[PDB]
Amino acid sequence: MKLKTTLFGNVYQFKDVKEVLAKANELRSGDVLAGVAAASSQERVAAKQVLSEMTVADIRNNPVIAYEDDCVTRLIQDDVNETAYNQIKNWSISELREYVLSDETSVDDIAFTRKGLTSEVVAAVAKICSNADLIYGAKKMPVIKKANTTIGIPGTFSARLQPNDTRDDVQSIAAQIYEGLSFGVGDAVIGVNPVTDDVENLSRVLDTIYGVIDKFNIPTQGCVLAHVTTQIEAIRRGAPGGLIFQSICGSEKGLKEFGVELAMLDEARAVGAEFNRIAGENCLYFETGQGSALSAGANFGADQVTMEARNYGLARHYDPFIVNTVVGFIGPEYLYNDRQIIRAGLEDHFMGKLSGISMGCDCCYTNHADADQNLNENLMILLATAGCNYIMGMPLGDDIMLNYQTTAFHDTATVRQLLNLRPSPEFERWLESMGIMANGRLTKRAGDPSLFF
Amino acid sequence: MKLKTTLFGNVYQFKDVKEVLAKANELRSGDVLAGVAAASSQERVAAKQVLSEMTVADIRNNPVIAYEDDCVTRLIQDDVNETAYNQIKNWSISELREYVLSDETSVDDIAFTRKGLTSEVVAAVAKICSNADLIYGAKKMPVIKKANTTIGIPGTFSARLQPNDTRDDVQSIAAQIYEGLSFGVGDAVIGVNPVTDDVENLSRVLDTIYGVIDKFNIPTQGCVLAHVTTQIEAIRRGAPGGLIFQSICGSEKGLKEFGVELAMLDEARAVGAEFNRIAGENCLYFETGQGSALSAGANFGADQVTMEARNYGLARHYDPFIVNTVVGFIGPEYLYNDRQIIRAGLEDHFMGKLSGISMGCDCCYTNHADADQNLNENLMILLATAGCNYIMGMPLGDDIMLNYQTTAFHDTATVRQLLNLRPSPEFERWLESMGIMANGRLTKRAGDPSLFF
Amino acid sequence: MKLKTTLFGNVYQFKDVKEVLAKANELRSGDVLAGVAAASSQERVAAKQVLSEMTVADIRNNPVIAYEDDCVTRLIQDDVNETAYNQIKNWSISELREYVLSDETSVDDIAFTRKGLTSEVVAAVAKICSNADLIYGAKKMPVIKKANTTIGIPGTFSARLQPNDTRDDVQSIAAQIYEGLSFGVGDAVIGVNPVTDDVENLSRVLDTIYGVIDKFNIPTQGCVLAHVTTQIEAIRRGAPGGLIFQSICGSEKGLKEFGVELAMLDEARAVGAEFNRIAGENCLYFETGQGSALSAGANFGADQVTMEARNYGLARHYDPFIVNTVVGFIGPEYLYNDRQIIRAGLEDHFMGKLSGISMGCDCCYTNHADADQNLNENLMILLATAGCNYIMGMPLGDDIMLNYQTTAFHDTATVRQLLNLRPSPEFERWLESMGIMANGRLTKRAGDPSLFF
Amino acid sequence: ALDLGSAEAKAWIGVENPHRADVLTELRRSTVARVCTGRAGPRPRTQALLRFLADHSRSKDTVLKEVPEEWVKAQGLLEVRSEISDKNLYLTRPDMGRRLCAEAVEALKAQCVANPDVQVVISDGLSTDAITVNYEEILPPLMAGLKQAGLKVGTPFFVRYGRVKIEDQIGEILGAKVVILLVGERPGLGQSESLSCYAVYSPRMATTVEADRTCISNIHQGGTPPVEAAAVIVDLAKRMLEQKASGINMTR
Ligand code: B12
Ligand code: NA
Ligand code: NA
Repeated sequence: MKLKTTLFGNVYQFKDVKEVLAKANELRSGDVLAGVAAASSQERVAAKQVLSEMTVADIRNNPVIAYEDDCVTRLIQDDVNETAYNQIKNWSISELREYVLSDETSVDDIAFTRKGLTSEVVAAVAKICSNADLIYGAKKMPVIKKANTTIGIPGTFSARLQPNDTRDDVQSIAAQIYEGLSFGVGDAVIGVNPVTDDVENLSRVLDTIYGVIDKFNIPTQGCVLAHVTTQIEAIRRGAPGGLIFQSICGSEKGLKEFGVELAMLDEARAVGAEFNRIAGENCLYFETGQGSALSAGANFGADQVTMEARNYGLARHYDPFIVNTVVGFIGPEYLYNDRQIIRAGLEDHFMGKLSGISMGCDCCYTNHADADQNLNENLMILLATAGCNYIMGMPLGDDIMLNYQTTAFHDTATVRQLLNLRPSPEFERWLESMGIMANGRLTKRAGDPSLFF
Repeated sequence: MKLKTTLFGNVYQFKDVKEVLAKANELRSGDVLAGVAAASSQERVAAKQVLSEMTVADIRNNPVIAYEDDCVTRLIQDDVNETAYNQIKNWSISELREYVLSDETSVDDIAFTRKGLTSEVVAAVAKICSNADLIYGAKKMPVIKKANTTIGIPGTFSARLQPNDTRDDVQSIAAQIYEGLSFGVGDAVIGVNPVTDDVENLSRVLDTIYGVIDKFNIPTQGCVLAHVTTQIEAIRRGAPGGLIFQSICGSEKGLKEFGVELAMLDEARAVGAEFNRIAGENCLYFETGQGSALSAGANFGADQVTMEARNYGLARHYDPFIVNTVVGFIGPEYLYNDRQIIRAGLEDHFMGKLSGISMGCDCCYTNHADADQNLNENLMILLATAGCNYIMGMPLGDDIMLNYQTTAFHDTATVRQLLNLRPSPEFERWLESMGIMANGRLTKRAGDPSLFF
Repeated sequence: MKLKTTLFGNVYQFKDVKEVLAKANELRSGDVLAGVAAASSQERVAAKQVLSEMTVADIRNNPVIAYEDDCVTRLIQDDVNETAYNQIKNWSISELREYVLSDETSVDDIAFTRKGLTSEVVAAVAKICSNADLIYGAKKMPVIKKANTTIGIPGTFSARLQPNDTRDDVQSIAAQIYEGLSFGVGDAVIGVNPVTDDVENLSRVLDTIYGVIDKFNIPTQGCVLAHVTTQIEAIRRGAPGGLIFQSICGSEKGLKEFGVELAMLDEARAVGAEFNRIAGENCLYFETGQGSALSAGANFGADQVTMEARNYGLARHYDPFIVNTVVGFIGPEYLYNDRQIIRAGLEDHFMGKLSGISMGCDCCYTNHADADQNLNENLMILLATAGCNYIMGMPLGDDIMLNYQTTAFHDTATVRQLLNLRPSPEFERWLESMGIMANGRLTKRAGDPSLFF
Repeated sequence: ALDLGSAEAKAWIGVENPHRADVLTELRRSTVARVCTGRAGPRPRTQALLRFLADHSRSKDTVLKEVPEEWVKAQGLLEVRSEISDKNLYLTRPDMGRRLCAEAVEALKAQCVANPDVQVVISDGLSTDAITVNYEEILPPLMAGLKQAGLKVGTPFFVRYGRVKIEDQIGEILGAKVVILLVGERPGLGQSESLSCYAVYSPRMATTVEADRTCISNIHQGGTPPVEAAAVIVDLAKRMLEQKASGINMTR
């Protein structure tokens, strides 16, 4: 280990791997808040070069929370293919970056190589990547899963129907579902964040979602995004199980903040296998995002990019159908503006794909962040070129109860027709038979929720 | 017309079309400097709504500099197809936006409709477009021209080789040419901005460019980007004529600032037809960019988006092979940061394509602007999805001489392989014969200027 | 210059380039009438060899009417790319013939090379070409233009609807239009030669044509083939402008015979740009044919093939949408029989394509020529293999007021289905939606003008 | 181990399996452009990206960099400023950079010699380094050029926060027949010492356009040497007074 270079004659010294990981980040508001950011542009570049010259072994053997003290660290470390690790352990992070980006590196090459990574090493690669590096790197690392739809095939682009309501009103949820489907949204999942966290309400919202699914024989899956214990409860007691959701955090302390034990996610897998209406082998759904560990007190002096990578190492253990970052869900204190939210979105998606999870992005912002809808549209298109597995859909992107702006139903149809991308093949076939889609494109009759009536 | 709307109970009044056009702009530092920007987000939206409800006739019949006072206004107005105009003159700008964006509007529909437009109307549509509107709208309006390459075919993506040197040293120009061609850059043009402005030096720079072109039988064209008069002088006296370049401005006073008469561009067309080594029918090359009229004292109270649209109306008269905005060429006083430069890039490109010119973009920034290379990489990819005809290439994007950062040779290869786009078909054939490209992708021994030796 | 060879021991001497051009022609009745023909077969071959050994400079620098005395000569000479000319000026006509015919010569090679030609040089190449030379040579020189249809794409074949009537009766014109469209004729133009040359009648005939076009939303264009001044008058006063027509002749004296000044064709271009209902950039329509200069007193001792080539050099200046020779329009005094009319048709089309105009042919004969309908069918098929851009269509080819026989509506459908050629792509799409065409072929319902009722 | 600002970092060949590596070195020698750095797929190599990022961090500082008032005083120069107060306002307001402040006008009438044939103005503009590196090389032989055989020479003076059009107002107030402005053009990625000369015959605020100016650009040690450029600008000034013309109105 060098923890040291000289830049324009000036010696830059850092204390540990954790500080080098933190200060190599592009400027964001969360790293300044965490106290972990570079003091200058020159120290940023010095941290980047130190990181680049550090080896895979250097980063692997210094996780940001230690093995003994953290079950997520344990889970990440114990999932390593040590044969894959031993092949690459004396690679520099510079060499690993160039390996990932190389056109002579195949999907099958990275398939084995990523098994020798930990999340800290995944983070380290992203930190010395430019924006086009993150986009091209992610594009050449497809991850494909299957529920009742197949997601993540190159040339395809999926979307979550997010039909949220302030009262969980079943007419208002159904209204937004019919609108979303008319734009070809919902092949990732039809997924409601409920107001109330109880079995009767969970089951009623699931009955509404699956009422629509069963009437029109839609190849998709439903989800209610309450706490994982309440989902399991509802499904055991006979509510239709589709995807099972949990928000996750990249430390044990962060999971405790969220009220999650790892054995709940074990249980969710087993409940999925017994109960859930899923043709394929993946039925889990996680959401993540930069800032959450820092909110929780639970980052332990580590930056939010490294902590967010540790989400993906956690998620990978459970082989979910879908994961998305919710990239600007929280506010300006972690990511301040357009530039920071785009960069985070590209980082999050690259790191997800490098970790080998089915990685999408809620391209989003809040009204107290320095941000508008043109940022969502910038980011969703960049990420779609990166082969982002899915985004969200809401009516014009206005969430009326989560109080933020995500992407429109329009935006998925736009991305698909702009970039010549198709839905999930199962869902596309359904859209064609409904008269909503022809040759990847919305028909004249599309965009009209009254088609279903 | 109405110069007036009520928004949340408050009346928003504007003085004229010119003010409505200006305040409808997304926030940029140039409109604030010009004194013409909206005072708030609310007055911006009110301006947008007033603009959207104004007719095509309202904006056609109020150009921002008057017919009798301005030769660019005269050129724009006299080029109108009045039959196409009369069909659309009572359309609102809201209706024209929706017409442009509609999937039931074909390339051939817009081909006739755009002949009824003036530049101010073209500006008016862009001003009420979102970022995804600008990208999708531009994409469904391809513009194809032909020199020794064909540019602008959907599924293709071209690049100017820009081999600039601080002394016009012929070894340094040559070195940058060989590097560019090895990445597949140069199908738009091989185009030097010269230090000295001067027939001996122009001919020597052109001899260097065409030395490489003739040795390897390259389907492309050379250009030297001195003032149009010295180009014409040099070509008349027997230097190789490829593309003939001029920087243009969207008013008569702006052209006088640049030392340009309209009859010089007539002459450049005539000299092209007599002298120039061009197989196709297009041989002119213009560059543009927001802020230039405001710099010249020549915007006449108009915003820089409306002025930039008028560049394209001027350009369209001369049916050039290529035009690009040089989007962040000048600095922060006209476009301050990432978000403003992206927005302007998308505006400029959309407006060019709506004006029916072969529109590209120098995705660029300066070092006194709030900007870095990740912005260039953000913008080049967004614009490539919009079907941007071409960008620049320089070695890592570093201009050693014009003192700014544009896109890398890398970046064109990245865009093409990310988005499954090819070069100009003639240039692609050459790259395949050289062993630089197979199936749209750089071969192993590409990226290496020593291939040519 | 040699003006001299020896053939079988016998010395053949000619006075000038003009005599060599004249006597190298294949035997036709017009050259004998002009007094310019070879006296024997041996002198024909001797003239051919002298011509073949003469250089491009020899022919260029001796036009058949001099620069000072003739505005068409001036127009042809002043349109030369001198750089293209200087490359080829020391080529023999033999070498230029072999260059044109070579499979190693591309479309883009000839694109530049033809710009260094004049019409006399174009004529000289054709004179030493065999019939298969003229056909294969023309086939590998496609010329593509666009009005509301694209014409001249390889693999396509277009047709003029020629719905002429003895009284300009609007029911009889409409009848022939409906019949023509049912056979897939009219993608070049729907074009009436009127009886009476006045604005009210011109406008009424245009209203009838565009009545049909607008009702069925046909991608095509209308034309009334009166004198160009009367067309301009009608269109200014608010008649629908499609294509603007003029018959042309290859000398200034010939234009004066026709009542044409060049500034009328300038005006027609500008009137097109202001008024005309045309999506693409080409809106002019010329007709030509061998014999017209000789009729006018206006050939100045030059043969009719050289004079007809000068039509195409004139036409090329104005970049028309379409040109056709009207190959046997006049009578036996210029082209006597089947063999002469076929040869002229092949010459005319080759020379048009070499001149870079969108060249078709009215394959036709008169009742006082030694000719019948089997000649029309011979020639139309040969020219279709040569990639003739369009022919005429009339009901069985019987023109009831111009008193000659052109090609049937049947003949375009025959050629298309024989040779696997399609209409203009825009027009083909319209035919498919009308149920007239499937896969390039007439449906069962086609050939029936009552389909439109 | 490598400093990214070193000559070894600048000379780095990154091309992985070269067709001809002796050509590669002599191509790298031929230019200051970032050639021959190779690729990883279609993307830049890591060291090339790192050195780019290092050079940009250095470039950002040079736009905010200001010369000491004391350095201007040590050159024997009058310091005057524009309407601009500070570096941050300079970057956003070019219109104020194009006008002398009220105290600047009165200082020029006080302290400078009246109706010169040739007036040299020097301004930091957008790069201080372009002035500070180049000054002693360019300015003495420029002054000794215009004096020795020739003319009524103005006294040279610094304008802080100057944009190019300010030389029209300087021409009007001082009565100058030729105004030469030596000014810092905007900083490149890997250099900051690029000076331009902007020079104009007999300017007027109402009437002078940009094309009326002659530009001599890229004056530094990696461009046209400041000593060599000094004799260029003198010869330009002599031609300007002969022809009574500048910019596009000049012959040849
Ligand atoms: C930025 C820039 C521009 C901008 C200027 C807008 C602005 N507000 O900055 C735009 C895009 C408008 C521009 C246009 C052109 N430019 Co310029 N420009 C530059 C650049 C990169 C920076 C100059 C600078 O930093 N100035 C210093 C700052 C402090 O001055 P400023 O007050 O903020 O800006 C003023 C000057 O930049 C001036 N200016 C800019 N370009 C030119 C060109 C000429 C000939 C003149 C007299 C003045 C001039 O206009 C501004 C005042 O309104 C230089 C390259 C370089 N490395 O210097 C080329 C450069 C000066 N440009 C050049 C040329 C030729 C042109 C054009 C004539 C191109 C063309 N063929 O039409 C046009 C027309 C210029 C005009 N007459 O107005 C050449 C000059 C060659 C010469 N020795 O004559 C240069 C050196 C680049 C090159 N090709 O080598 N340019
Ligand atoms: Na934005
Ligand atoms: Na016959």
